[PDB]
Amino acid sequence: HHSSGREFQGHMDKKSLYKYLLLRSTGDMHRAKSPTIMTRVTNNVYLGNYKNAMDAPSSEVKFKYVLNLTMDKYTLPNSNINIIHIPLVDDTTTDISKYFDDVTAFLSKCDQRNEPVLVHCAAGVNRSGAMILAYLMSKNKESLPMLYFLYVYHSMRDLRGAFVENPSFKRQIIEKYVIDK
Amino acid sequence: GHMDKKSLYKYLLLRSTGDMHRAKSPTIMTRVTNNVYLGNYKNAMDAPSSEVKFKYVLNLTMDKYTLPNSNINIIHIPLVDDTTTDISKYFDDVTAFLSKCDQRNEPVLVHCAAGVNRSGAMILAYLMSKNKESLPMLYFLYVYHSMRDLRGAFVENPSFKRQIIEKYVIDK
Amino acid sequence: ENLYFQGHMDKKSLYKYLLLRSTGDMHRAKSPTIMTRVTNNVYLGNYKNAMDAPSSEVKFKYVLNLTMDKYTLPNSNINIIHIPLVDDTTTDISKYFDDVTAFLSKCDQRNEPVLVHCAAGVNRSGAMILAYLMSKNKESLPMLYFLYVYHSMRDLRGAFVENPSFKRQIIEKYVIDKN
Amino acid sequence: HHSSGREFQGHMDKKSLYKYLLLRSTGDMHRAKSPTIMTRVTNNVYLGNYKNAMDAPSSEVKFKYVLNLTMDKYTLPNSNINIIHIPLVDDTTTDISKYFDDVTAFLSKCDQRNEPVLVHCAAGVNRSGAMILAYLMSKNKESLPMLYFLYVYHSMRDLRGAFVENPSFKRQIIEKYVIDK
Amino acid sequence: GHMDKKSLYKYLLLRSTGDMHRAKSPTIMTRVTNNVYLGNYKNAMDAPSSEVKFKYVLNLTMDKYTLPNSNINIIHIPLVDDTTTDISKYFDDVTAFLSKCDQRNEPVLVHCAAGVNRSGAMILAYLMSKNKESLPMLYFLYVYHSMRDLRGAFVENPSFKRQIIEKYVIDK
Amino acid sequence: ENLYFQGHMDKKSLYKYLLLRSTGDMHRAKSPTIMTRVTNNVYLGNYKNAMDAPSSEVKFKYVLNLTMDKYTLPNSNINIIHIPLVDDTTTDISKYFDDVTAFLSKCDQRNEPVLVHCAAGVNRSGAMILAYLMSKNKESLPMLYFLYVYHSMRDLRGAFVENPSFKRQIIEKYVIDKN
Amino acid sequence: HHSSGREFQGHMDKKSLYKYLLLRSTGDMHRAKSPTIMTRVTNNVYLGNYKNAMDAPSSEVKFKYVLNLTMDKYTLPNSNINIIHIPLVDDTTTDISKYFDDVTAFLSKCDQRNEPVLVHCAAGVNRSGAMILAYLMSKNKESLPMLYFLYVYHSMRDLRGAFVENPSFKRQIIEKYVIDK
Amino acid sequence: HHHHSSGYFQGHMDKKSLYKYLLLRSTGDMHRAKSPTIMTRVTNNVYLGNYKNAMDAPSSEVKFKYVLNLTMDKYTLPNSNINIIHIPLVDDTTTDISKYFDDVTAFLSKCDQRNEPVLVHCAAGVNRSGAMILAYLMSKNKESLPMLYFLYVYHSMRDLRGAFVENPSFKRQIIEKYVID
Amino acid sequence: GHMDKKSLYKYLLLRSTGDMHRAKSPTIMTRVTNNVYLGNYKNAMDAPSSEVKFKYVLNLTMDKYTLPNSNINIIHIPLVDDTTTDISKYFDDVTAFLSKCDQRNEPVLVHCAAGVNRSGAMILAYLMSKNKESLPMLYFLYVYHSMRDLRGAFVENPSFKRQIIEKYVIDK
Amino acid sequence: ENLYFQGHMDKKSLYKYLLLRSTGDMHRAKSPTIMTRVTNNVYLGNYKNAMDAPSSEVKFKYVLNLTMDKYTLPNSNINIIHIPLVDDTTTDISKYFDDVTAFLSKCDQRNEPVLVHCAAGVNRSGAMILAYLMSKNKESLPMLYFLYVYHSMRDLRGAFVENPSFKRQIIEKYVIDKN
Amino acid sequence: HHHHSSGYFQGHMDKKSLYKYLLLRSTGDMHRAKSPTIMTRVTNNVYLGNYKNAMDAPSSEVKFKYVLNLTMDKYTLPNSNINIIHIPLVDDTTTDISKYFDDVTAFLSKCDQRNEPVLVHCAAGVNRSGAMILAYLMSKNKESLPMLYFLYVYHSMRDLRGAFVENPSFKRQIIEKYVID
Repeated sequence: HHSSGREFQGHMDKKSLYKYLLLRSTGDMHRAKSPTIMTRVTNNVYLGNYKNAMDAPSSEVKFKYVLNLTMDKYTLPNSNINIIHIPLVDDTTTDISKYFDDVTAFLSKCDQRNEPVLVHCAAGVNRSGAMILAYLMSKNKESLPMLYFLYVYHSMRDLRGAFVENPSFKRQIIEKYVIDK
Repeated sequence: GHMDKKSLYKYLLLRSTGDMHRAKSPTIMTRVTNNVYLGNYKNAMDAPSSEVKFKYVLNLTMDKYTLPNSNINIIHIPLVDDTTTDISKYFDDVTAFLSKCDQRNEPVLVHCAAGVNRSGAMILAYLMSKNKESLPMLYFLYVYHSMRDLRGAFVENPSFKRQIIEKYVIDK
Repeated sequence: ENLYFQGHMDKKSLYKYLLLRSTGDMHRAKSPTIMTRVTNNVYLGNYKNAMDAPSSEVKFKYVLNLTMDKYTLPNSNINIIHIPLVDDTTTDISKYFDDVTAFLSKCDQRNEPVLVHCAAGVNRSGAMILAYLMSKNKESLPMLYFLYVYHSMRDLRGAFVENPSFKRQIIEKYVIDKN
Repeated sequence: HHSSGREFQGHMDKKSLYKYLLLRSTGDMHRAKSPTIMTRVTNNVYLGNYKNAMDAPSSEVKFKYVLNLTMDKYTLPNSNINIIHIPLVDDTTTDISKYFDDVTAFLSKCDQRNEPVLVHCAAGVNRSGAMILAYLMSKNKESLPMLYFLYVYHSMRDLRGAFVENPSFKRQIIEKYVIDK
Repeated sequence: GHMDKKSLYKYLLLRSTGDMHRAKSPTIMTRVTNNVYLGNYKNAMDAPSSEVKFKYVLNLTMDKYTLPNSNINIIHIPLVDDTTTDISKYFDDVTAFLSKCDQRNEPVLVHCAAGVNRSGAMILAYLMSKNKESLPMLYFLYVYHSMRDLRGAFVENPSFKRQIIEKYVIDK
Repeated sequence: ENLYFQGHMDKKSLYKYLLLRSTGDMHRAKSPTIMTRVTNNVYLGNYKNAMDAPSSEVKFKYVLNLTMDKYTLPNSNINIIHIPLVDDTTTDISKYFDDVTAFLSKCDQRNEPVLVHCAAGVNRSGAMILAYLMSKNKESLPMLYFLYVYHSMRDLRGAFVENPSFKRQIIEKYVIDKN
Repeated sequence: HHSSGREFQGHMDKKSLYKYLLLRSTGDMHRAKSPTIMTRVTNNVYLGNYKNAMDAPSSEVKFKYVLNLTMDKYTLPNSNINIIHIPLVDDTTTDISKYFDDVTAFLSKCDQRNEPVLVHCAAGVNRSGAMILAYLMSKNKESLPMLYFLYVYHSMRDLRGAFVENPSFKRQIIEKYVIDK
Repeated sequence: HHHHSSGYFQGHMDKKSLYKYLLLRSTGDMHRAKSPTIMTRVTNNVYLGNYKNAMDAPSSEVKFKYVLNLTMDKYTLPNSNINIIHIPLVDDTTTDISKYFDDVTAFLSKCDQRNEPVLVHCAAGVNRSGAMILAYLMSKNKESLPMLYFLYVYHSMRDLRGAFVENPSFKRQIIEKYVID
Repeated sequence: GHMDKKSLYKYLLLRSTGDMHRAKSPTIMTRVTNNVYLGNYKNAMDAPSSEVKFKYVLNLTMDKYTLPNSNINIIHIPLVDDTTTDISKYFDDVTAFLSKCDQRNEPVLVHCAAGVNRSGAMILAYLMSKNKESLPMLYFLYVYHSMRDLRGAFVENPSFKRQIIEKYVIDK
Repeated sequence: ENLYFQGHMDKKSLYKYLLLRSTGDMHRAKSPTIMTRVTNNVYLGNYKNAMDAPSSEVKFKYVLNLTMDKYTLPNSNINIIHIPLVDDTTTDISKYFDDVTAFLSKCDQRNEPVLVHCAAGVNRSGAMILAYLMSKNKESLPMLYFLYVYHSMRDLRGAFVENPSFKRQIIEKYVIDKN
Repeated sequence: HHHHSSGYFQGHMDKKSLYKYLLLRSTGDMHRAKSPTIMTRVTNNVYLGNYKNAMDAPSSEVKFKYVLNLTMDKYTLPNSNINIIHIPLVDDTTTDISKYFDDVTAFLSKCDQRNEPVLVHCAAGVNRSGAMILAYLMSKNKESLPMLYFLYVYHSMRDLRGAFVENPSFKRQIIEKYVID
């Protein structure tokens, strides 16, 4: 009886929610699959891949910003979209924690001002996923929000097919947003 | 289970978001409580000659067997390890039995073929039954993952986990 | 064994044996402990035998696991095949006969030792072994051979295919429909 | 949830026990099958067949006595085992009740002194079974111990495969140990 | 059931340790109570022309039928006679119905094909329901064996006996 | 009956009959009481007919019991065969067709009267009888024959294979796949 | 647990009765099938078809009356049965309500005097069914007896295979015996 | 695997599926009758319907030139061009309709050649109108043997509409005219 | 449901004695309550672009699907439409959910493939749950037939009707 | 599609594609919305596509409904075939393969457009379409063809026979047992 | 019926079972990735492992002469004879590893001839090390067609270890080098 959606939950059937989370949390998870379409995670913040960035100009959503987290700069030919390049490496040795506060603050601004922004990397899973996950966690105000983290993580992973599979990225999100804050 | 919170919560969270090792078959018996052991079919055959003086072995495979030279009492509950079989119908009787064994200090091996799914579920049910909290989600994840880390594989069968969750976490 | 001597060992001793054994003079089932070599390369055993396969003197190439539980043997270079079977009186096992006997047969052709087991090594694995033995027989209605193989094997191991549904299916497949 | 063993029961799951007994008692019993190995029924008293008697010398159990209930005397070549011959006929016309008090008293002595004794007949089912059954009943102290009789009977029959199938023997055990005492 | 104890207890004990006659198919109807009869399919067909004036026949075979010239009311509950079928789900309704028949003095034949297993179980359930003791094991064995001796065959199906035991002896 | 006259009795009366009977002008089911002789030696009846077989004028050699209940006939010298069948819309009965028709056929060859019955003598036994009748037909797509046999038989007995799943299986086996 | 019979019900298992009625009442009804034998609906009143009328002389029931509701007069050769002809048309335009009071009163008389009467039309379903249904309703005394109507209707239809399928006949019975009275 | 519409799919479709369907239909696996609601286009120009359908004919997408009224009552259609032929029939088992066949089928036949839409109706759209349509369909039969075609048409038409010449007398007359003849 | 009695009772009685139209597949969505709609699979696909602003769609087909550009939450309960499947096990959860939707004024489409059997049963269960009478037989027939007349086909599956009757009419 | 160019389009691009797609580089399942024309006359779609069939530009003669729900299309002159199938991992669908492919094949022979659908148009209908495509292949062990058809079709529709049991049955029927 | 170890069982085993397994594996019936724990003997002398495995190499039963370290960090092994070759690689989708293939496979090839045990590892033992081992295994391929061998090796290796060159860029490079080429 779980409600798969787009973007509350303190009112959906609790036994259903808990069963879902606990099953996902003990090894009952789908194999990773690449996302294809953008996901609107907030009123204004979208998560996507490289292809989604190429199609952004002709999207019904009137994007003002694109955060490019890949290593490669590109331009968008007939568009007034501002493309901001924050190049990141997708591996288990890089610190992304230093980016969190700046990126969530920016996205937060995009929502205040109702200016749609697409955050994407190449496959739309780790670099961009982590920024989006950071953003969602930043909005939470509890002291040890473990449930909320699991709920967001799994429900976002089921929706997209793959979501912050990078264990080092997940670790960093946990330290920043769940463990100590 | 009241340790260093931050480390614990970190471990659980990583474990719960997909950071799991590939299943390894256990070989040795694990002592889960004072009297209750978890093991595989070989552990069962080795029971009579073990330092531990078992009075009981609980066989969850589909096969009857005897241990002629021992004085062990064998209880047989043939269970199917698949995803459509109901095992919850046995939880109360098995946890009451295992609970009797711990009260009377009477050592008991619970086992199946590989000592992972049927026997593991019964062990998990047992540990969950000893918990008096109203919504023991952390304790469930904690027990589940620490057991899996200790043994190498533990209740890999999702249907079995679902049944435990239904009985012991989300009804309660 | 001594199936080669069917038509040929002492008939009075043999028929007294098959006939008493066939009219209700059978011993109470006893769990096996040791592997039995049924063929040049095919062995029948229980789950403990399976755990001990790596360090056995026989150089196993294959293990056929007929329990419901998957396992691995890390240190060994043994290949493990898993066919999870139910031991009850309703499941159909005959659908695996051809594939399994063909496979066991191939292990014999290539001299690649294989251990076939379930949990106790009586019913699921017993049935596959019985299927294999029967598939080697070429006669038309091999009643004598079936009775001999079943009872010898049961005397030797202590218990062998006690499941009546498994026996029925083996009879249907290998003794009653041939030519 | 019934615990099949070797040799208590006023503590095993009662509903399990009762269901088992009542099913066995209303016709749900295995066909008789010959025993093969000895059964240790007590700390010191074993039940076995002729073959078991032949192997007694080389058993890990250090037997002092063997009760031979067959019609035929035998010796055991390289052994100091005392073989006592009480020849009995296994049919429905012979009185074995006259043997009960003497045989249980002897076995009882064997247990007091920790001197293992094997009681056997040819197949290890009726003559020897009845003596063993008498012995077990003799240890019970209730006034009409019907449950205990059924429990011992069936659980011993399931263990061995066949146990006092001789209805005349059973009748005699009932009169002596259950009905009037 | 308060007779000569020693003889009774002797008979039960012999009966319970394997002294049973080979099953014979019954032919005639047995009156189990004041109004409740047990019988086979022929007894059912002969019901209308019987000295007894049945108002009801309870058909436990898998086949519908009618009795055109009679004024009997036929109730049909198709049951499977095998070892995996649940018949307990019908006990309460059937014993309540049979109980109504005895209160209103309204004769009723319960039958199946041979009048041994499905009909027999319902009769056994009925007799057990009238018993108010907490653990009626003796009464169960007594009824079971005396019925089998009277009819020649009675609830030979072990699964059916198991279900009766569970409902009426070991829960209670 | 009169299946020998299929191609040959009055067509106007026959087609009016089959056609009305086939478009919903059928009588309400009525339980049979008496045996019907369907063949030289094969009879269809209910459980009471079975109990009366020993003392019938026809010298029965066999009784085929298709109920779920075993019985014996002590005084008689009749042989009883028991195939316990379920009367529902899901069980497969087609797996027994060949064996049962072969057997009934043999009783006819050897003139050994046999009674086939279930409880009421409509569905389980009806289906086996219908299978047997159809197995005797040699034509390619014997629709006319099937309809005639079904309805005549139902008119004669009051009720005959009312189970639609049984009819379907008989159609599948004997009318639609032939040559 | 429903008791299919011949001709009470304020004592049969209520949950069984209700489940049956409600299922029949929401579209779970057998296809219509012709009746063959007469049905004794009362101590003395029978419902039948044309064939049943032809066999009435040789019936074990000693009929005094036959109500012929077909359009065709017939005689019964070697019989003292009084055949009363009330010809009716079986369609959706004919008023049968004018017949009700007279026909139930007559049948009622036949029961008082214990004189068996057979009411029949051609197929024994609509013309005769409606008269019988009227008769049964006339005996009921409640103010809005909807349950009783459904019970009689369905249980009579299941017994006979077809029973007042004519919707116009049913309508007329409803107005007279259930709606306003 | 059999296919349902109107509009031959017969000497064309899978024969096994066909025979299976017919044989099941013919040996009593038929739905209980339910009343038709919408019109059925039986042919290029010929439609089958009920009273309500007839009233709605002017408002239809179909440009009807004729409506064939088989009810007892003459009616007019307010302001519509449609020509309302009236041929009153009785829906019972005593009336000859066969005498109307040739004329009605010839008329229908004419409507199909000159492509002039026609609605054949009675009150409920089941018997009277159904019978004329069935006769029409048999009159057009030139490829397949009448017996099989009769069943095929009868059952597929009944499955489509819910009820179709349920009147056994009407079915008989059609059989005598088109199958026996 | 307190209208002109005689007309109502007449309609029910005719409806209940076999005067029913042949089933028609519905095409448009039906608003059953303030927030709860009933529909088919196309209605589901058209949900995002509908005047009604659904927050929820309850999919009772056996097929998962997504509605990418919408903000609708999809709940999937795969049900079998046959006569042996138990759907009662879902009644309480589904009616509690639908009840939540009506309390919070949150529009919800319940649908299956054709919008007749699985979705219809859930709707029927919902409407029955809002009724507080002890034996609501009239209300059951009334709702059943008026719905079927409105939609053209509604819970044609007799097993589904049986389960609703058991849950909501004859236990209660 | 472009199965005609199997042996023949650029191998480097093709094998990179099949090989990445076959070792776990597949996109997350996405529900289709539009019909896909798989053949001259055979279309694959979902339930909404079915409701829109009458007013489609393609002149459909048949619709094959594989959901559990019967429906009608009153205004249309389309013929509807209903095979209610379960979408789970235990039901057998292989028993319908021959009949359905034979039927789809016939629609192609006669140029009679047919739409095959279930609810979402992924699994039940997908499998029948996959069966049909595979039945057209004549090679001995058409692995390349199977992989190409499966992945192209899945890329084109967004999701295609995600049910692993359905895929298994298609593999068993059309790729592993041939000649 | 397919068989799992390491150590050809391919142009040898049941082909139907083989194709069935591969085809299922290839069309999405794959397990979610899980991290390897113990080493895998891929060949007579060549082993695949992770960091932890590398530290435990001195304490192993296997007498290792070489360990191939593909992590960014140089390390030493306290007092062990093993020669630690270091070739640092980045685990992402932008890095060329193909330029290392020939040298790494030639080195591995050398180790198998001179029977000198070797452990190829990276941090988690999945991508970098997996890719070199896969390349090695393709380099040795002389009997079966590369396409089928690639899949067979990929899936059986992944089933054994739990995860194996999950990096799509690394898989691509291997395909270009060993299958297309």
